[PDB]
Amino acid sequence: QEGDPEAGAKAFNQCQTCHVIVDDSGTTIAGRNAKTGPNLYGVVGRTAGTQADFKGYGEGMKEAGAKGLAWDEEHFVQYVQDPTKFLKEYTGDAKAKGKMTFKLKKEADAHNIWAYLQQVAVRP
Ligand code: HEC
Repeated sequence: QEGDPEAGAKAFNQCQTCHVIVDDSGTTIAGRNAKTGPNLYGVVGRTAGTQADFKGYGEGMKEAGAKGLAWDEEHFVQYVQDPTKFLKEYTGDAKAKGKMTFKLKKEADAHNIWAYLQQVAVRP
């Protein structure tokens, strides 16, 4: 949204160590074939913990999705900054833990990356 998608595309390289954005036709829009985390194509508005081919979600992420968490900009920028804290607050369970061990230190980068995803990773 108010973020800068081009700056986001650059900031997304950090995420490629574990993620990929491949569309429904098999085209790689961003990534290096890493499969640690789920495919981010179609994340916008997706219920957390539901990508059909990702078999590595933790129980905290599955729980949050069951609670009704779908990815929007406000939840996405809180989550990428500290995934385990975010999951504990949302879920209401303090023992919750995220499998994503990367924390994005800059808020601006979080908003830019969200604007980049609204440009390339929205599924119809
Ligand atoms: C590996 C060390 C990772 C890096 C680098 C990043 N992510 Fe990640 N991400 C990873 C895993 C293992 C998972 C599963 C989390 C779990 O607890 O189950 C995730 C998940 C996400 C999600 C949720 C998507 C969904 O399907 O619900 C998002 C929105 C996400 N990751 C975004 C993201 C971004 C933008 C990154 C770069 C700043 C990033 N991740 C890095 C592992 C790793």
